[PDB]
Amino acid sequence: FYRLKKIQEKKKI
Amino acid sequence: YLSQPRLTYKTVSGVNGPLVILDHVKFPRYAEIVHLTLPDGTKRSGQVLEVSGSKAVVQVFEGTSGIDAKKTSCEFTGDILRTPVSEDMLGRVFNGSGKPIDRGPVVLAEDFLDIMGQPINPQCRIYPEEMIQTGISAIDGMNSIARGQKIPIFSAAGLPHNEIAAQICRQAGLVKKSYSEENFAIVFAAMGVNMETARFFKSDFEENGSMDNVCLFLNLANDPTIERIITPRLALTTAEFLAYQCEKHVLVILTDMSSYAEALREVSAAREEVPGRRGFPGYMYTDLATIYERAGRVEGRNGSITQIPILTMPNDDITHPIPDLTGYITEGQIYVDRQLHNRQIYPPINVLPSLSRLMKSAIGEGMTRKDHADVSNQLYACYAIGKDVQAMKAVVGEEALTSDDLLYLEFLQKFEKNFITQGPYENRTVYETLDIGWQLLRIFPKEMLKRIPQSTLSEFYP
Amino acid sequence: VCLFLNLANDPTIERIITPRLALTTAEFLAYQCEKHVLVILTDMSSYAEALREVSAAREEVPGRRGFPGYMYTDLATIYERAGRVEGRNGSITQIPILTMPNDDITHPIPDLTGYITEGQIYVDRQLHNRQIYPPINVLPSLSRLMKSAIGEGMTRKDHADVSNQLYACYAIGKDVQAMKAVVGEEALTSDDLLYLEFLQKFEKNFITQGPYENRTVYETLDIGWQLLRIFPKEMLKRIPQSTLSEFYP
Amino acid sequence: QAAMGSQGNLSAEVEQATRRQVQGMQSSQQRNRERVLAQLLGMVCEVRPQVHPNYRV
Amino acid sequence: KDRIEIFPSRMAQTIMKARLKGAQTGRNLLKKKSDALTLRFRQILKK
Amino acid sequence: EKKEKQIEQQKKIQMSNLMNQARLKVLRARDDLITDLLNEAKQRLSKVVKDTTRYQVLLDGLVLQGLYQLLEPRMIVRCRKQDFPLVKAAVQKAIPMYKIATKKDVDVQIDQEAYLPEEIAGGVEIYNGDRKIKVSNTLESRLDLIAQQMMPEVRGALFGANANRKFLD
Amino acid sequence: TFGYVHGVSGPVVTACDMAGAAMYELVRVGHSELVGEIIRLEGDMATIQVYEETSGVSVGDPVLRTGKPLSVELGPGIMGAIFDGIQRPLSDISSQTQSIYIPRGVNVSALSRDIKWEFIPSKNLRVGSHITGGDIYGIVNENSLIKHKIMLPPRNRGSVTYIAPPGNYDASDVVLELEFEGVKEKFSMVQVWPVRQVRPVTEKLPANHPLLTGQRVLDALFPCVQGGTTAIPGAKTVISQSLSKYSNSDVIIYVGCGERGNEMSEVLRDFPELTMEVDGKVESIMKRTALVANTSNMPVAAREASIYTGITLSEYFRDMGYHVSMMADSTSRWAEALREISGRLAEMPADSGYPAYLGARLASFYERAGRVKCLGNPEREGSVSIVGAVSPPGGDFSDPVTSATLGIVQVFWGLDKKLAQRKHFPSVNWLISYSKYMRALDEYYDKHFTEFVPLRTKAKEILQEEEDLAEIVQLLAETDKITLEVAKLIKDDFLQQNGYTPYDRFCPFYKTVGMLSNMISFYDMARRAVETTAITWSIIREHMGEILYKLSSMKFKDPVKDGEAKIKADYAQLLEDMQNAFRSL
Repeated sequence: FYRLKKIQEKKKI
Repeated sequence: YLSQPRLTYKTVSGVNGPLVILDHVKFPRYAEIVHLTLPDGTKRSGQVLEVSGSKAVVQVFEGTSGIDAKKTSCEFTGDILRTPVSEDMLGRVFNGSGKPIDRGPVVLAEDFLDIMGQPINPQCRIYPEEMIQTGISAIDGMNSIARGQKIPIFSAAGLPHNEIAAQICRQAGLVKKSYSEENFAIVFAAMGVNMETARFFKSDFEENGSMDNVCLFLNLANDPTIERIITPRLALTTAEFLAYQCEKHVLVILTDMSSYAEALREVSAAREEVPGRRGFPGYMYTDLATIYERAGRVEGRNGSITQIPILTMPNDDITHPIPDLTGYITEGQIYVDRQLHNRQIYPPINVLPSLSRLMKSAIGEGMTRKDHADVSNQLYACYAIGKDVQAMKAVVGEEALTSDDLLYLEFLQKFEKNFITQGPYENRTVYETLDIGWQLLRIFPKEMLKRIPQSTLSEFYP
Repeated sequence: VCLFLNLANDPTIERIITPRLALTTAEFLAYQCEKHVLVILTDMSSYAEALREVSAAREEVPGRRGFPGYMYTDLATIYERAGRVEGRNGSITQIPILTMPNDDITHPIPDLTGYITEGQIYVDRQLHNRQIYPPINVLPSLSRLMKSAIGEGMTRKDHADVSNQLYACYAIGKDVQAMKAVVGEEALTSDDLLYLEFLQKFEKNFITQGPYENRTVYETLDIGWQLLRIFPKEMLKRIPQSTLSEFYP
Repeated sequence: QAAMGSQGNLSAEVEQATRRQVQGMQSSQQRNRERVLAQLLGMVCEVRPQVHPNYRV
Repeated sequence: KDRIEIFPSRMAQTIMKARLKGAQTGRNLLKKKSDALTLRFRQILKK
Repeated sequence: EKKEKQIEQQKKIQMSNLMNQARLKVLRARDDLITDLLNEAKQRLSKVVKDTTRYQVLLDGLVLQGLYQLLEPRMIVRCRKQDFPLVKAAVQKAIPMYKIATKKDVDVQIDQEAYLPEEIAGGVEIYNGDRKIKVSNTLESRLDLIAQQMMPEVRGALFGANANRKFLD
Repeated sequence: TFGYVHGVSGPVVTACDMAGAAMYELVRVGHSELVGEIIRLEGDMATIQVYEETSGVSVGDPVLRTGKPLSVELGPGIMGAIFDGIQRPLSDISSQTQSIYIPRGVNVSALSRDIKWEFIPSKNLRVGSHITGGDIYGIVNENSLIKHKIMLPPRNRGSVTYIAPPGNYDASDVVLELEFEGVKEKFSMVQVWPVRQVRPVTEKLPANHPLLTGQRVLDALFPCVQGGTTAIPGAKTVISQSLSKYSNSDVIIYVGCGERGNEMSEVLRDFPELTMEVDGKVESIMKRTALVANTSNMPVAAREASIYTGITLSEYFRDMGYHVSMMADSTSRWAEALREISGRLAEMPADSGYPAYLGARLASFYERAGRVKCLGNPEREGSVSIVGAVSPPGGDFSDPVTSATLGIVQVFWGLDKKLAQRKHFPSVNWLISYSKYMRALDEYYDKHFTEFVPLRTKAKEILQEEEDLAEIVQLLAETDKITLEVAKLIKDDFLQQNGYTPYDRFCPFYKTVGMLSNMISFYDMARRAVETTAITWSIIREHMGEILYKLSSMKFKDPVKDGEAKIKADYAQLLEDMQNAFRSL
């Protein structure tokens, strides 16, 4: 879950 | 009503998976429906999922294949999904999106209803009193169903739950105490099912003549997923109308809700939401609440609804979120036992782990017969003890067995041979089930039946 | 011998390119010089680690255990470069060595390697603790001798039958060994003791081989038969009648 | 054979009943077509153009 | 020793659950056998 | 026992089949004649359109409706060729109303190179200069729209209410 | 028009100035013109999944938009051929290049463009006829067994304008013309069909005629129908050629989407040598089949495409009027490919990291099989069967792939918890193994065999019985013993097929009937009580050791060599031996 949330947050840029 | 002309867009910002991005949209509404014209002229439809600024987002049911950037066009009805409704939909079969799969025509709209609906007033709720005959001995005798009790049927893949559902559809009806069956209908809705076992539903329903009082819905496994999301709500809306606007009791059955959960996961993935437990969306609980609890009795009316969904167990995981939540929101449960299916018992319904919450008031003196509660309790105890006695004889050996335990073994084996077995085309009124139960009870002397008060034995045992 | 060396002190990124050089050279010698070659790779887990570094640096989508998705394709590329071809001599036999994190057969690296290669030979720490120089657990091992060691023209005809019977008897031996820890020795029937003895003598003789010992295939077959003789003929549930009457007496 | 005759009789009766439904139906058509058409043609005339309520300047 | 050495996976959960159910069933049966044998013992003592 | 019950249930199956066919016949009759009624409505509208004295007013009104619907600086209009005299007059009438309604200026044009097919019963089409947005305010479209929304009213007025309906809400 | 490449990221290619392309329109890339398919549109930008290693591609190279989506050529000569996932005629290319290396040959017609064919038009067609098309207008004579026919492409209907006479043609010569609209149309002997579409049909019919295999497990406790949907845990594949040899099938299709390279060369080698010989005239199986080829190294897109082109050929031969049996080597590889592509596109994954729409795609894979009335003037029937495969990963029973497949297929076979006997392929797990064709085969079997019903129920009961007891036994009653050794005997001899051996190459129905009947009778003649009917198990063992060895050696009765009458007489003689042995007790 943590890894997926990290990539999702980075997807904004 | 909509007194304005519809809009037609030509702007297509881009395409990304099953979605379509548009731009320069004037006052888009959240859940409005749209149509799409293709280069070859094929027609399509979709729902608005995400809206921000002048940008809009649309998911396409039929699948995004062949859509271009200039040749395609869009259309806005400017209104959220609405459905027609009317009494005459009985005898008709639809595909879930409103299109009749039968050769018949489009139904006329006596009225239009919002698909989402709105919740019940808790004050207006009324405790169920009456019950519904089911035509299965176990369901009627071991357990019971009030007019408003919501019970699921846990099963597993490879078990004949579709067949129990079909039999319930064929046999459903109210008990004649001595204002007719015209006040009783069924809404059978199957989701995400194989082509086979679906035409089977159609044919089995058509042959017997059940079409008089059934509204059927079919959603195929290969259909668009959003149709799967929509369909059960559509059927519940129809049942709601037929049961509240018109004074009629109704019994809604839903099949393979796990497929509905899968489609919920699909739409959640489409909207870019972080999964919760086991990948299922975190808001599954609220959704399953919205689907359920649309049934019961209300003040100032006479109609009722009774809800019976079917769940599939993912490899006997009782802690899997789906069965667990459905248990937390429903009253009691019924199991299907695989060992009975191996034993070639046409109804594989189990007895020991099942339980009905509202049985105490679903029966009584004012209902079919006074005896029933005592009979059920006594035979429940007898069956449990008999299973334990079979476990004894597994090790100790029959030579060290008493006469009473021999009678218990007789009770067990005859129960399995006769009572639980039903047959695909056999009907039993509740009175017959009680009589057969008394036949089973008669094997013991009057004194061995501790659970039953002496009165009932005095009237009935002779 | 042509050999390559990537040591622990070297930069990690070199391991990505290291094995492909060896494979290209071996491919050249096999398909061009018609030389029968044997390529020995080792420590593929380090290759996996280097690929993990590369992926994590690029912020690519990760998958199971943080491993990037596409190493299934990558391992397919690195693995199947072997087998003969029409109209040519020489061949490529490829024996790579994979270290196994902890004892996890379901770990991604060994699992994916399982899906690609046509066999696997397993090593167990149990036999190593029991002082067995080739500590090889035969039960999980498997290969495609499935029609290579026929016997018609190859070594001998009985090969598959003896192999299968030893395999089944070994499985039952492990089973009865497990049952032994539950109930004492007194509860065992005669056949159970026979299975235990067969098992014991089997690892003591068949598996336990000394270093530098060059056993021939016929010798191992004869050893196998001698191990079969422990049981009477009626427990030879797998050997056909013809071979049984041919060799058992 | 009696059941076959009964099926024939039932088919005749059901066809007759569906027919009677149809003539009662077209009678209703004759009675009310003029008024439904009148109100529809009325409804497809008035426009009252109206900007979006949310719009601003 | 305090734990049976098995790598965690869903398969491990299912297998351990089955083994646990089995342990309870076996215990319950052996308890019952012991009860019967005690009864026969006491019956001998009575005569 | 077996033979008798088999015969009886077979008769019941045939009965149910007959009832099903009856239902389908009734439904298709219903929808055949509602289609016919829609056709008659279309014919009446195609008759009504000819009267110019009201058609001009309706044209002004629907043009202003399209004006309020589009709301962009650059717009063009399309209609039938022989109706060209009326539509420009409608446009000049429309401009001040939009100017007082929105307090914005718009350039308007008339399509003098292309016009609607002869078969169209009436109405206009509005586009942007870029011809990416458009509103199809045709007579047929509005007829269909009104037919669909008012449909429950049509059923109620043409059949009478359902006796089973114990209340509307 | 031509655009310019803008970026490369592994097997993805971001290009610019490709506004106006559909997201499944094909494209050529680079000066080598690699094949590609669009995925995502954004503004004028586009995303291109290629079917070839991207090494050496420079940014800005031209990209040529092609008007059609991915497609599959059809016609004569399909039978007795081998292709890859994109329909690549590898035999032609190997002949043309004279090298064991596959170049970037992207200009090779899938069907031969030179071999002529014997066209025999139907007699009923008439010049100028207003039949408004249909399907059949011809028969091709160029095959000993598989009588290929020429049909009319769907969605094209009209009146005859010209028909060619009987004679030889190169399959590009126009043999039929239907103007019908003021616009003239011409037809060749080869058509083109989009891969991702579904060919329409007249009506979907049921499946009652049974499908009989060469495996004892499936024939015994998991019946399968002709044209049904099945899943096989292939961890065997010989069943395919067994059906081609024995089953009542006509066209056999196999797709090796992700097969290991060695075993794929193996199939390619051993398969063509098999002989069929119905009417006493030997004929190779290669004529009644067609193969698709994909090792594990090929680009992911080809692995995706193979599984669909297989079904498209299956549906073509469904319209052809025959019956088809198709099987896929491993769906799990297709699922893994879908995982790879989905992760590459940078989307949000679902449980276990699989993309969510895995289930929908697997549903699309199925729902393309069964008996069916076809679209055509000569009203006729056809069937397609599908036999998918499941490769149990470390999570044998929890991976989403097995879950999704379990929720669709009609007949499923699984293996149990992985036994120490890793070579024990014929395992069966009763927890998830089932079949839903039990009812449909009752009316077929009531007039062939009625004895096997109680026998099968008893087999299931006894298997359940030791399944229940083995737990306590690991942690006794005579009936417990009798049942346990009976079940072990069943598991060891009735099951546990090697598959590869002269004694399990194929097991017809009668051999299974004899085996199970004798086993269950042996069980019954002892289970009744301590006595022969209403001693101990050891005395039974010591008396009947020889008989038990005969029970175990029943499996060594080869059907290819020994005639059926001899083998059934042997079974009966051994039955009498059991009767004599039990009566002497």
